[PDB]
Amino acid sequence: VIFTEEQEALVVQSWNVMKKNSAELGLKLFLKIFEIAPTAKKMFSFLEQNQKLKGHAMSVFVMTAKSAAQLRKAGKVTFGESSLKHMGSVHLKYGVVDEHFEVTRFALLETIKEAVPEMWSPEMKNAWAEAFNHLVAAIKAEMQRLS
Amino acid sequence: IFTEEQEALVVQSWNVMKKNSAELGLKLFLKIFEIAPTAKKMFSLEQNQKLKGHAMSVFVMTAKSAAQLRKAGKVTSLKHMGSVHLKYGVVDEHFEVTRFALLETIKEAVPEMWSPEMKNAWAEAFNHLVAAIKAEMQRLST
Ligand code: HEM
Ligand code: HEM
Repeated sequence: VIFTEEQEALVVQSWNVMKKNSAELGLKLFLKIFEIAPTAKKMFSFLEQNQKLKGHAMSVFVMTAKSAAQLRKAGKVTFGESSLKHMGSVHLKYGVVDEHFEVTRFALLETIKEAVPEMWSPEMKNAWAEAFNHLVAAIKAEMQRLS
Repeated sequence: IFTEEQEALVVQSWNVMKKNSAELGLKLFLKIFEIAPTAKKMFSLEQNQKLKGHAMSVFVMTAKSAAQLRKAGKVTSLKHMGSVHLKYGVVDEHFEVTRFALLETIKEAVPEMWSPEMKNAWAEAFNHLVAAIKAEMQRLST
């Protein structure tokens, strides 16, 4: 797929600003997830500032920004050895459905809009959205590859 | 149990929203399909649609619940509600996304009045209504 250099810079530069507040931005991300769909808590076996709840939210942030660089360099999302199968196996094992990915995307954009209020743009969201969509498509491709 | 103070919060706020109920229905499903676009697959062009009339039902049946929960203590068609939602696979995630979008339409849309008790009033009225729908949804083989 095609991913312009401006879309890459929008994600990289905005993530460079959010790197220091990534911990607090992780808790707020899951606060909106658990506010929109509280049943999402059941998939996580882990009091209110839970470290693996932030560490998972950390991953959603950092892997999405890393995805934007791959979409510009090669045009696809590439995972490493024993990593693509792990992503698919875990999300499949806990029954992550499309609604969970799409609520997380909505909450992610809401956490990127309230973090940097003066960087966001109708072009900024599409950069983070496509980077998040291609990342989910790769996770879902390995989940649907258990034939 | 549903206190009289919680009833007044819903009844009075809905009286203001009665005139804008039509547009408030489209706004409810616009946020639903924005948060979880896969919800469209459960339904069947979509400018003005019967999805607004369906969203009308979500609005009007929730307001009816607040009056019923205060008058009698229960939500009072029920067999049809459970049967339809069961056949299309409406899960808990769908009910709570609709609740979030509903509350965003009751506090952030055109009704500009809000309170820590106002949201909880519509939330409990929506929960007891959904609990009754879900009680009839568990009328499957298990
Ligand atoms: C682009 C989106 C996502 C990415 C990049 C991502 C990434 C990850 C990573 C790195 C792990 C850790 C695996 C391990 O440590 O073995 C994980 C586990 C997990 N993820 Fe995701 N995830 C995403 C979306 C989601 C969504 C939407 C849900 C559901 C709300 C979800 C639920 C889980 C669960 C339940 C686990 C396992 C936690 C545990 O082992 O206790 N993930 N994910
Ligand atoms: C929360 C997520 C919900 C989803 C995803 C959902 C979905 C659906 C779907 C797909 C139908 C079938 C429509 C048709 O085939 O014509 C339906 C029917 C209906 N829904 Fe819901 N529903 C939800 C909640 C509610 C709530 C809270 C109410 C109000 C109490 C409600 C009121 C109705 C009514 C009255 C019908 C009857 C339609 C008919 O008889 O043709 N729904 N719903």
